[PDB]
Amino acid sequence: PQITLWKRPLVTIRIGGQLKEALLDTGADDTVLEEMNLPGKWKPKMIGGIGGFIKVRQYDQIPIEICGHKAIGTVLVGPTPVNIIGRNLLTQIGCTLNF
Amino acid sequence: PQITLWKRPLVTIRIGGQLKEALLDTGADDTVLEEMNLPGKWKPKMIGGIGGFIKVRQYDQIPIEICGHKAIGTVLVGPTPVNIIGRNLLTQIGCTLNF
Ligand SMILES: CCC(CC)CN(C[C@@H](O)[C@H](Cc1ccccc1)NC(=O)O[C@H]1CO[C@H]2OCC[C@H]21)S(=O)(=O)c1ccc(N)cc1
Repeated sequence: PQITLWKRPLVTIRIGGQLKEALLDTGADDTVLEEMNLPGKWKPKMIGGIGGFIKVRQYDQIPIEICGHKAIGTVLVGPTPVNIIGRNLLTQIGCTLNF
Repeated sequence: PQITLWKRPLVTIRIGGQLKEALLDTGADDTVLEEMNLPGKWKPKMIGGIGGFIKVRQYDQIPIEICGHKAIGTVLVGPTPVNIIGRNLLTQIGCTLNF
């Protein structure tokens, strides 16, 4: 599909039994999801943006479905105000910028 | 162009005769540039990112050429970690997401 940018590029994602709305975010290196108690091993990380840093948990090889497209990879989890699909998964679903 | 996302979508912009590198950021509502001088009136504003809120200077109707495409719109100047082109100007240059 083609998503214009007149509004925030929010799409439906699924991670296990949770459907969520998330931004398709070319400015994010890695996917960051709102706090959720995912199973499995993780490592602490701090990620930085406007306003400073937040602490997140890095989970690897997590399957996520994004608008019906399958992805699997690193998912950061922490107190972000918005769910963010970053470049690590945008490439897996075939997403490009075009102008 | 078509821009894939295996690397950061950094592009050269021209603003006030100056060449800068900026990140095409679909998860940003607004265009935010690192500290720089711009002419004319500005308004104090605050904006929030992943790590909290910052103070910025809001300049309206500023021309920026983004990868050869002309925009004229609002530019916020302040302590962003990197220069970002947000949706306010991505829409003007006809940028969409495609997958
Ligand atoms: C270092 C480059 C940017 C910050 C500049 C990185 N951000 C993604 C960005 O798209 C963010 C994503 C974002 C969206 C909404 C809330 C927080 C973050 N947007 C953002 O800060 O936009 C601000 C400018 O316009 C405004 O509209 C949205 C917030 C304002 S981020 O959220 O801080 C971020 C950093 C690291 C990872 N892995 C994932 C995300």
